[PDB]
Amino acid sequence: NDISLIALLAFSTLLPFIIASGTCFVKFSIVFVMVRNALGLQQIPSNMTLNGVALLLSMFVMWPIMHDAYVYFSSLSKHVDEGLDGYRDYLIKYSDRELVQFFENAQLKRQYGEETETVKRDKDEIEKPSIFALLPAYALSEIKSAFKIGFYLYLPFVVVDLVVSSVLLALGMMMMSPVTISTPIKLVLFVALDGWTLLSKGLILQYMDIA
Amino acid sequence: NDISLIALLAFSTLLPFIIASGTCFVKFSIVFVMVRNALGLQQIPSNMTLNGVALLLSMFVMWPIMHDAYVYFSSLSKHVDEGLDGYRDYLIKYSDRELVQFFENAKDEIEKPSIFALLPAYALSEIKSAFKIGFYLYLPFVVVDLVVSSVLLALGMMMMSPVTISTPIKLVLFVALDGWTLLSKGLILQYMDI
Amino acid sequence: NDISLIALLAFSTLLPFIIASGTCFVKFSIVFVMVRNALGLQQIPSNMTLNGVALLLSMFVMWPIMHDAYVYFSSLSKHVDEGLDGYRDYLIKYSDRELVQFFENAKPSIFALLPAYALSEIKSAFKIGFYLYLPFVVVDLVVSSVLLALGMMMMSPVTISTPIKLVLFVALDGWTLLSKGLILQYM
Amino acid sequence: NDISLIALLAFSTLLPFIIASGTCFVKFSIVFVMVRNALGLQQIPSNMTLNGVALLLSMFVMWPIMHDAYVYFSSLSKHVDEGLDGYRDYLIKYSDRELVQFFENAPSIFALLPAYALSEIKSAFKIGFYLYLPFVVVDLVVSSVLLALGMMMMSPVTISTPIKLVLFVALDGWTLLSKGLILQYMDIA
Amino acid sequence: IHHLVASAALGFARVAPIFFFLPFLNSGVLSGAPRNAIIILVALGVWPHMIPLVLQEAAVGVMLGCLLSWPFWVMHALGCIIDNQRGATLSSSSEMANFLNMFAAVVYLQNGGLVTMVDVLNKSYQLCDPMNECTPSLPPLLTFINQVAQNALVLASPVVLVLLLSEVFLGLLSRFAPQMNAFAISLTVKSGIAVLIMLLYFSPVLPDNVLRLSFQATGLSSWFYERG
Amino acid sequence: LKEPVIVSKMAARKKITGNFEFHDPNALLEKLSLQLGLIWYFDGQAIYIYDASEMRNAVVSLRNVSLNEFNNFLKRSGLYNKNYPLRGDNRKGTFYVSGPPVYVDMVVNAATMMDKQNLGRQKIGVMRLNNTFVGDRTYNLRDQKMVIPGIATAIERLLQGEEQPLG
Amino acid sequence: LKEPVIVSKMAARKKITGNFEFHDPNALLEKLSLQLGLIWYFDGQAIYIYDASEMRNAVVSLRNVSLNEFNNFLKRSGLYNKNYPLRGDNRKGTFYVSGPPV
Repeated sequence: NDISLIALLAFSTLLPFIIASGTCFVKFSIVFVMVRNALGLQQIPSNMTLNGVALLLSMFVMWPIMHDAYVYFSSLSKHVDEGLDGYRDYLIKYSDRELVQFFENAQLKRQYGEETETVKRDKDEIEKPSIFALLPAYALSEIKSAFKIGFYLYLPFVVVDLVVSSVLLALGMMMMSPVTISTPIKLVLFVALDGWTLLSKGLILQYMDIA
Repeated sequence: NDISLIALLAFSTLLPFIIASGTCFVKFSIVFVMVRNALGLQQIPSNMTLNGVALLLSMFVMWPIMHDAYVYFSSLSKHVDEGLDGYRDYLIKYSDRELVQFFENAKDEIEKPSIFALLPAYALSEIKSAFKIGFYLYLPFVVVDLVVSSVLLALGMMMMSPVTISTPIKLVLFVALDGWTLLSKGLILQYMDI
Repeated sequence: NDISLIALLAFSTLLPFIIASGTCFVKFSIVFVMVRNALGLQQIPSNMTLNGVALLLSMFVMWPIMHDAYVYFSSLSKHVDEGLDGYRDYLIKYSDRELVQFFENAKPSIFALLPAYALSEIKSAFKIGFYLYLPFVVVDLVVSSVLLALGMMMMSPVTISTPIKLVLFVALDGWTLLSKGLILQYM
Repeated sequence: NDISLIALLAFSTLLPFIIASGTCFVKFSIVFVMVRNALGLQQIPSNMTLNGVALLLSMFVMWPIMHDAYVYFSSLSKHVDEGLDGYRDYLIKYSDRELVQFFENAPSIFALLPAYALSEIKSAFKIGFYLYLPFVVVDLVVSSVLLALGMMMMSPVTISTPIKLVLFVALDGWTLLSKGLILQYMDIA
Repeated sequence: IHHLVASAALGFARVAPIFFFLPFLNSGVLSGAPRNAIIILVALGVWPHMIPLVLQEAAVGVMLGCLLSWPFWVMHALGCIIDNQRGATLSSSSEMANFLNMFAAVVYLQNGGLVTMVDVLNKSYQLCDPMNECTPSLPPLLTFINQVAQNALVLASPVVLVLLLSEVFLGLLSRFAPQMNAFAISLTVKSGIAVLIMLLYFSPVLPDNVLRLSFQATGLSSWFYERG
Repeated sequence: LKEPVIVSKMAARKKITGNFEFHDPNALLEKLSLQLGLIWYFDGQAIYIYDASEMRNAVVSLRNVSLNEFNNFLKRSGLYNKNYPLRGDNRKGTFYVSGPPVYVDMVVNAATMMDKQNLGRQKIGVMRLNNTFVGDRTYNLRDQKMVIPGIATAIERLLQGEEQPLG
Repeated sequence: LKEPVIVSKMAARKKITGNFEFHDPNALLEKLSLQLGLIWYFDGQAIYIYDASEMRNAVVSLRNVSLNEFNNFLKRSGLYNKNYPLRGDNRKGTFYVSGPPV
């Protein structure tokens, strides 16, 4: 059965391709790395780990949506359209409206010509966009949303670093790196606030709900 | 055995996903680099031997768990849950009970929770506990970093980096205390009693 | 074949883990970098030469041990604990006894000899490196205090200190004396 | 043949060393950070920009050499020795012929790259001193007007760096040496 | 089928430097596992339809990445002069400029942002499509270093002049009594005045200039021409 | 309406508002299907509702059953819908059907399952001869016998072998 | 109802609120299955309840037995349901079923 391994080497790269590009794993990996750079650590906690924990929470959320593509399973493309309504509806809810319309108009300008009528917002009631316009716009709308969370997370530590570098200049200790003093007292702000049980508590509640 | 070499290479890329997340290697490797950064070292010893000592210490508590699965383990539906029941009564010990209910909803004696519901809470509980016991190690060194930096400032030598002086004192405070063996004794006694 | 070679590449996956954690190379690798940072030099020799010099010095006490494995050799499952005692007489000589007995409590086995030897080579390399750090703190303070004897309070001494640091290392010829010092603790 | 694609990994990891060795980027990247050390502010213009402009400037000089090698193209290895002739007439005009023959008698393609790079570090270090000279006049003429007053103890560096920084952009500095450095090499504008 | 690898390796060449340069797309916020999947989605999503073609398309990409990274270099250079005047940087002769760069990367990202970024990248293929020998147009490139420095200096012009008056007045305080150690007395207060003065114009002035210095798609013909 | 209603999810995105009074529902559904743009079908157990852009069509060939017989199967069963009838020749095998997807995929499947479902009894006849003799006649010319074949030997040799489709 | 009730997974997402009163429940279940949108089937041992979007149908052809000889099996076995009967010619092999998936 090695004649189908040429398609197995495509399906075992396409299955992580949707994971690393078009699902919720992009938001969790950016927030988890940016809170490592917010504290000021380079190697630890070893982002080989953080790409496993972000994949465990993303498979936690993606488990009911992917399973409907298995309860189902020119002519096969209209069969896979019926099998792919839940993923298109998940990508619509969390992508950007102003960005899908850009990828829709640039596609019509690409295919038919410069004299094509520009699509506006008022298609959104009954007409649905394609899967090739949601998929590039969803990745950018979660880069924008994860960078929005990471700036807020970034701010308290910078408040710690700018007072530490001020009191080491009040005393005559200008030849002293403030990293070696701030890095203990930047770590208490993450364990007295138990932010590991707060970021994962909130990022799940953005996509699902309790009770 | 060409149907089994894929089952061997995928197992050899599946154990780096499990050992790096769901064992005590997470708590072990973080403190070795936090005590590496507390002294003021960048390249010593390496990134490789610190995962070697932590892996050898990681199987000291996992080999009594792995032997129970080797003796025990469409009939493979309920065959796997009791082969991992010796791993899932360990994951309820070192995780948060309110957090695993947050993943189970989104008694415990009559029904153990799902295995995919408490492994992320075990990972977040060991990263949090490693950050807590990692903050403690920093404090003694910070005291001997502020003393020499304020003794040279008692003199007129404000243009003098104290990193060239603090680095001898920081690694006699770690070898007169016998630091490297002391952390590994407390890491073993926190999981397996003597 | 492919599986008989992939199992040899899985052997070559394990070989950097043993050569980096459970042998003498743990001791040799620390001291060359601790004297690299001791002289006021940031990166200037290499990270590749020092890891090749310490490895070529590390095989001098390893090849007398591992030649008996070529001499000696589910039949192979019980023989590997039989013909591996030559490495265990090396891991019982330099490892502390109570650290071995603690790992056996929580002829002794090899799995307890690996981290007890590894956790002792780092401490002994730190003790060697402190004595190497000491003759350079004195030259760092006596050249930074005769400027304070003058009106040179805005003067970083690290450009006058650095030539005396390495001329006090080539006068004591501290690289070959350190390699010859680390060999007589094993041979 | 996967060895021919491994040779592409012999290209993607070696092209930063050929640009840093035989391309005129060596002259621009030295003088750009040398004037930055001359100003007294070691974080502006922030080396990502100084390497971006120095790479785009050298991609205007290397383009008439790389284009003629494309329109042209040991038996089939006798095709490339004529392809590198456009780079070989370039490596004689800016290297000295007391170093060209010296790595030969002990023009080859391997005997001119260690001589061209040493002639560009030499031709960059004596331009940066001329650039260094006005600034020393500035921080020697602002440090001496304090000692004429009763300011013998105040530090002049925090006064020297704004009066050196608002003069260099007001006299259009960074568009005067970026022009004068590319005029040595190509017919700019 | 098999030619789409070359049609996505030609898109990757142009898109990759821009990712390398922008502050919300570098290696600090985008690790190795999802990185090479986004740039093939964007490169396949912007396609309008031989070794040195990937170098020509890389040179157009480095010119586009510096033009899209134009308004963040000004805020970083603003922070390096605010942080330099108060102290904290003379140990080499930062912590403050990374805050102004992170702030401008969010206040640019909320209103518009990625729409004008992919609008510039999509209009780039309407003027410099490949196999037509586009080129980054040398005679405006020479004033690019000067423009960022000038913008940073004018933007930071209050805080430097106030810290200069605090140094003349504290230098005048030592002429009445030289036994003060007035070098280190000013070092305690200049880091509080460099925060109090920037508090009065952080909100009304600074989020306007990021939307003022942003490069748009209408100025691509003044920076890119074709040889053919 | 005394039946359940199954609205599809492509015709579930359109919206409606207003005060509606149900006093003649079978004419209200017929009017609203044309004002909104819809197709509907009632098979005897439920009412299916699709939007108009989901209407599919097919042409299917019956090898050995007429259209007028299949149309009497639909009239006798109860699936005959006069809004979407079967366009085709009245005594042939080919026709053209179009309508809702639950009506087309029932007519096609029940027509190809009526080609998959699709002899002569033997009979003995006695024919008396009034003006001739069955059997051979024999006479002699002084030593030799002559035999003349009758009517039952002439037709028996005519139908001998003869792998031929006689009807 | 003297039988257990089995409600499907898709028909358990709707909600109801009010004060109800069961004194003959087979007419109340008939009225609520039309007002909420539901289909139901009593097979002799339980009452299955699905929603109307799960009604499936099939066409099956009988080879060696007729429709009236299959309806006598459904009448004698008590699985005959007058709400969803079998549509087809009376003595043939092909007919048409539709209803709940059980």
